[PDB]
Amino acid sequence: MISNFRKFHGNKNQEKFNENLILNKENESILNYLDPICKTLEIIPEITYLGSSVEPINKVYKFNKEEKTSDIERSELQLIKMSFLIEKDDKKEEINKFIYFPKLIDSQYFIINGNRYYPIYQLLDSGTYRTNKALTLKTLLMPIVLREKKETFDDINGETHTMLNVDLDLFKSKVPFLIYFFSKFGFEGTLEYFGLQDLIHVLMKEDLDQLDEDEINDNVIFMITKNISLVVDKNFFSNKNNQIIIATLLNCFNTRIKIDKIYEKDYWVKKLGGYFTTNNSNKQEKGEGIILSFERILDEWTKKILRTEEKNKEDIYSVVRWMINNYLALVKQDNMNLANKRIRLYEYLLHPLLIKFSKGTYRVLNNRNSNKFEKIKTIFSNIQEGFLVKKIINNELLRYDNSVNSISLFTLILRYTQSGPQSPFSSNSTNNKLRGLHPSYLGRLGLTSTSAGDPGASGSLTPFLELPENSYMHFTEEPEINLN
Amino acid sequence: MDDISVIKNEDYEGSHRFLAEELLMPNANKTDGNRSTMFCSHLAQAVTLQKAEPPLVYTNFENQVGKYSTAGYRKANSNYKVIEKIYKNDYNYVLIVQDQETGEYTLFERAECEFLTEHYGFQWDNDKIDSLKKDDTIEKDTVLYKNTCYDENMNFGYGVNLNAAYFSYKNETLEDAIVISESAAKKLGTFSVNKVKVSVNTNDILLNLYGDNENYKGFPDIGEHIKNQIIASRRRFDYNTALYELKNLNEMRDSDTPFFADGKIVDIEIFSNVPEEELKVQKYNEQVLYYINKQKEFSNNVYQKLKKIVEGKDNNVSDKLLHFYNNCKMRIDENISYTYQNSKFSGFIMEFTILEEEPLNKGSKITGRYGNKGVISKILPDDQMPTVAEGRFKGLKADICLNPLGVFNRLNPSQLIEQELNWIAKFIRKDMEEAGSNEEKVSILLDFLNRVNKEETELMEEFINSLNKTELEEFLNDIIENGIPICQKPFFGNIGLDELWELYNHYDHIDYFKCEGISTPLIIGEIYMVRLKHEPHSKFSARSTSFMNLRGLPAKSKNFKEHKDLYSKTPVRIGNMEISNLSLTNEMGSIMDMLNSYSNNETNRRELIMQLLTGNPFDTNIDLSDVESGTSKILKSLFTCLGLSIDDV
Repeated sequence: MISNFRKFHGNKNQEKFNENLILNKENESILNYLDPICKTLEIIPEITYLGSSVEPINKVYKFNKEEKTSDIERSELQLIKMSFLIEKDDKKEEINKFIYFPKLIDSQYFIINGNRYYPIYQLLDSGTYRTNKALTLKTLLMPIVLREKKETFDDINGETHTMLNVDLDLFKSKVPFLIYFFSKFGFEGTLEYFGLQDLIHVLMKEDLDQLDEDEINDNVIFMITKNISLVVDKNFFSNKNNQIIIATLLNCFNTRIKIDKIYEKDYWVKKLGGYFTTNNSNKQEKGEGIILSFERILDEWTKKILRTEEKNKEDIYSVVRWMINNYLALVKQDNMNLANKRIRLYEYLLHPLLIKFSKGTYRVLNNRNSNKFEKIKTIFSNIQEGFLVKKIINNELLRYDNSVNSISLFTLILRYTQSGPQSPFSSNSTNNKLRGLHPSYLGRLGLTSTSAGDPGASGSLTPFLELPENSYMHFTEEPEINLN
Repeated sequence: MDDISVIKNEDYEGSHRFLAEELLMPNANKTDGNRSTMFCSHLAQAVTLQKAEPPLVYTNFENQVGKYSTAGYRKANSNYKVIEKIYKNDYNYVLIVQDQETGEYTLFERAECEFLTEHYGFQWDNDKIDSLKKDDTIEKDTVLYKNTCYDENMNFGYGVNLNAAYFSYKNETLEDAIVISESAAKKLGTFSVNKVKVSVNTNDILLNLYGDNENYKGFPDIGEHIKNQIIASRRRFDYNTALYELKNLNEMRDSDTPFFADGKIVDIEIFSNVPEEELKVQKYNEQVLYYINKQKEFSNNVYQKLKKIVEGKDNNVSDKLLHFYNNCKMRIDENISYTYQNSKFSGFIMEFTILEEEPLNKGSKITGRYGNKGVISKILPDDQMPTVAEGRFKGLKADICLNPLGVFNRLNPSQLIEQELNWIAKFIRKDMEEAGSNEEKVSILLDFLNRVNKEETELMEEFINSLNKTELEEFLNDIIENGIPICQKPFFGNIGLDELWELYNHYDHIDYFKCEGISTPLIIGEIYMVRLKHEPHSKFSARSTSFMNLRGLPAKSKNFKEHKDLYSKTPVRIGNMEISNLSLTNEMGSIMDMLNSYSNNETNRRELIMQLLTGNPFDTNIDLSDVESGTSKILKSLFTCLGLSIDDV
């Protein structure tokens, strides 16, 4: 009996496969990912969230005479109910919407309209990575990006220095990153918040005349205006990362200034407005709006994903401070390493709802001289029970099941693609760097299986891979650069 | 790039944790990367074989792969107990089963086919489930039904073992070509199952293709096989003129719309949208009136069978059972109208599932494990193929001959190692078979296994000493008949070069086989073969005169997708450089005449068609006319829309 011996010899193996990794798709729950997308809509002050849940669907049909309509083809769906409380001065409407989402049958595929569809993992960088002359951080909808430009400065004695200035390329504009803090917390507020208020001082012309001569070498004095001078320490100026703040601060100011205008927030709030709106009448008001938007760029999911400590995760300002403190180390890191990449399965499926909600909320954010309640109602008025299914199928988010063999473990169960929504990969872009290999690939990915149609856009996970638990599908637990 | 320095071979010792999809292919540390990377795609495209066999040289890794692939077999999650089983058709029937640990209820449905994709599928080898009957007990590890790949004892297999040799046959193996004996072609097989959706309206009728007027069999029966590759043909009927149209329904007419398919019909299902009272009287719509009724009967059965279960106080049912119960109770009710593609059709529409076995034919492709891809060129009767007629074992005949020219040029020496291993296995097996009692026979085996894979010797000894005398004798007879399996791992643990040298040196009584009418020593081994998806009938196309586009140029028509025609009647376009390469010859007027009379001018096309049809068939002397072409008119209209015109002189 050859077969009995073969079975015994197979059972006496030692390098068994990883059971947990293969049967993973059924562990994911839609309700876990549903919350951040709904909470995104909270930008409008009136709208308040109330949660969402899965509704029961089991029911025994009772005989009826109502000319019922039934479909020829079979499909499996599941009902999700969301609730919102729209509150106004007198109206306190409650809106309950229902959405259909496909259910995972046999733990592997969806069945829609008699056809079978296989979900696939997507591989993407964790964030805070580096691109050509820029440092970018991925986000749900708004990709905040920092851009650096070299500049030249001359001191009092005439020594020339070349430094760097950083701008936040947000809202299709180039704006210094210090003016946001100067508008929010103020001059002294920003100085205290950064922690450099003990090293930065501003002196007038009369104080410049009475400047400490013996402290000139110890404390380098830099020009601000024709009369106002800046007092800063050379020891603080030693580090380039520290010098970044000095360069940006000197770049922010202009020739025209007033001593009492420095302590006034409006003095540069109107400057930011003029940067945004050219008309003088609204220079204040429009600027205020931007500030509000700048406090809602970051959402909860990006907070949960990031691996930084709690102290550097309070809000957008703390994130910007932590990013700008360690600019050099972050820009010195590479990109192709696998230590800072993750895999998504459902967040790239729930895209159309987020897109629709953003499109709806922008319209009501840009409304003027009208009643808000009607527009807020129109935001939620259109919710089709076949919205998600139609948008998913039409845009080809899911991949059609076209296989002929019964060997499915290596073919479709473990397959990852770098293309799709928010994918830097693009055939016409001709980015040959992304299609290459890195020494970190070995041990956690397949170096052989590649699609012949387009190399590098499809591989296969190693069956022996052990994803660490409680890390939200992270290959490692620490970034490539320790930063410690 | 100095990033390689992080990689250290000290930790990657004795563990295959860095291989994906290469676990199946053995001796992976010999072939290059360019040929190895083709194996992944080759495994991705591999159709099912009827007579699947486990590989002779196994990597000890395919068993777990087969176990963890749940797309081909279905086992029992928990211990069940059969409650009831009901029939639906000649073959397909369902059964309702109940747990013994939770009280829930589930259903299991027996089938005879599966639609993997638009063309390819397989047939369920449902044997254990059929034996289950009359309130039996299902255990945890039992498997209900399985695909054709899996064998009796869960051992995987995705190919066949064929006797092979490296030889040249009348230059028929140039480039990548393979000859194959008739017996091997008989051994190799494939399956094919397809679904066809025919449609019938109120005006249309069905011709009496099968049977006489007594039995107006419009379509084949449940288990019969179709003939002439025509499943059913429907003819439009008009109220105004039907006296001279419906005189004889036993023959095809000029304006017909037949449906083409091939195979054996296994499953049908009919959905109707007309009142039954109007359908009861029509004589030509007879067979449908049969099947529909039968179908409804089945539904009624379930409504009278388990209505005490779901409608009772327990209600502990799974989602699948409840959904199926609601779906089946939908039909027996009244005033129900179906819809298709978000539209309400008028006449009834059915479904057909057709199964067929396709044998190996010229033009197909077969490849080995190491990506030595080839193409079948010419099959021969087994008599013509080379045979050995001098040695002790006269009679062995090679089944496939491979190209010997491109073995070293292709940079993949694994095939030679595999063939040498199988040849040494053949020699040692014959030596063992010649003489020796069971007391020492196993020793003759063990020695050979001692110099190939040291890990296998311990398991060999344990298994051999575990059994008793009769089973040991049966196992020895079986290994004598089929052959000694040899195991070696892909990357870490295998034979290289020094081991082969020592193995050759130790056995001094081995010489090449001397064939007949060859005068050159030759070796024949056994190699693993897997079929591929690529077929000649999936891309062949021809076109005489199909439907024309709205503008007037020929265009692709969607009829082959709905099984309304045999060939994919798609024209081939002339590319940008094709016209220039044709213009390589100094003649240009002939090119212009050909293009204009083929796909530009309607009057010229009609004149050519007529002049070709009527006249002299042996010798043709057509004379084209001069009429302004369509493309010139299109261009003139577009340019005069822009505001510019092309003026001669």
